Formats: sequence, structure tokens, C-alpha cells
Amino acid sequence: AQAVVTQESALTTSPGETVTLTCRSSTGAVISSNFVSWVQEKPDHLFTGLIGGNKNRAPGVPARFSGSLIGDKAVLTITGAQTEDEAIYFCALWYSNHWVFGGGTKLTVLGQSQVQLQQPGAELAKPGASVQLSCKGSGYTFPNYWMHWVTQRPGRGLEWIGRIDPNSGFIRYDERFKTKATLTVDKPSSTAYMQLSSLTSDDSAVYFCARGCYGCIHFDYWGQGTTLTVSS
Repeated sequence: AQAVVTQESALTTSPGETVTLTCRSSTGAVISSNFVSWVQEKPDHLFTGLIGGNKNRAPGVPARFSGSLIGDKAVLTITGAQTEDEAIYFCALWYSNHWVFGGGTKLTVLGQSQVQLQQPGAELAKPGASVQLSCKGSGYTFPNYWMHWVTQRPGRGLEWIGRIDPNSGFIRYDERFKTKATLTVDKPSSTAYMQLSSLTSDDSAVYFCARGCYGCIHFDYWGQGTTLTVSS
């Protein structure tokens, strides 16, 4: 509904400590049909998925990361923090027909890939116009995965736009973007496209593609993000 996902604002740790990050729902409970993912953001908006399906560690994620649902919440535990774990951690919950991200937890640590999703670094467009963003997937079987699209605006949060299944052609849009975005794919070139229409400068943001599928670790791999600038 009007679902809001809330996380710790900040946490401070040091090497060898155990970190507990939590993720709670405004409905009053996180449940297994929320299909929780945990993702990690490092500087230059560099996103890495860690946990998906509430409790499954993504391949190539270090063993010190674990996730599960405990009590009324989703929990990410780092058992033995490392300095490279300094980052922003977001949880993402499925609510009936869209994904909702938490506000992110900033983790400070004292003591300071075959799969590629290829996006242009930047695009420029004028207000009132439309722009086409592209994301080329390589190192995996493109038609066997959904492509999610997500946006992050300056200093603010993550918002899910939609996803497309290349095999069935099924598209699910977030209500928030259903007039703004149009998703397509070209299977032979292994490329997913997003058209953004009726551009204003509030559309100036970073736009990411990320992988998913039915029963997979959603948002396990991410493009670098295209920085879109809308200016005259």
C-alpha cells in the first residue's frame, strides 16, 4: 500500500566486530513473501547485491555476510567486519506489485566478475524531450533473467521503476513511473532499453539496470548507472 521500509541511519564498527543491520516494514512485519534483497553501495554509486530471497547469499559474496528474517524484521549480519565493508547498505522488499527500498544504512569501519551489465556513464537531454537509456548484459544468458530498472536521485533514496522479462515480454511498472518509463529488450544484442518521456530537471538522476528473475537473488548484479542530466 503506502509501504515504507526503515533501516538504521548509521552504524560504526571495527575489524572483527559483528554488525547487525535491520530492515523493518511500516505494515508492522517483514514476511517471506517480501523476497528481501540486501545490496551494498560504494562510492561512485557502485552497487553490489549481497543477499536475495530473504536469506540466500549471492555467489562471490564473502562468507562473513549472512541474512535472515528474525522477529518482525529482515536482518543482515556481518560476522567479522572488514574495512572494505564500509559502505551504504540498502534492503529491498517486494510488496504485492512493486519493490520498495529502505533508506539505507551508512556503515563506518574504523581502521581505514564474469557478469557485466554495461550502461553509458552519462546522457544529456533537454526538458520536454525523451531519452533512451540502454543496458547490455554479457557473461550470462540474457533471456533467462529479468532486467530491473532503478533510479537514485542526488543525496536521496532508491526507487524501483519496473522490470521486463525478455522471454515472455511481461513488464511490471511501478505506479510511480508508469507514464514516465517504457521498457523494451533486444535479445540478439543482449540489450535492455528504457525510454524516459516528458523530461524535466527533476528527472536528472542516476539510472541503473540490475538483474533478477522469479525466485532468484534480485538485484545481484548492477550496471554502473547512467547519470542523466536534463538541462536546456
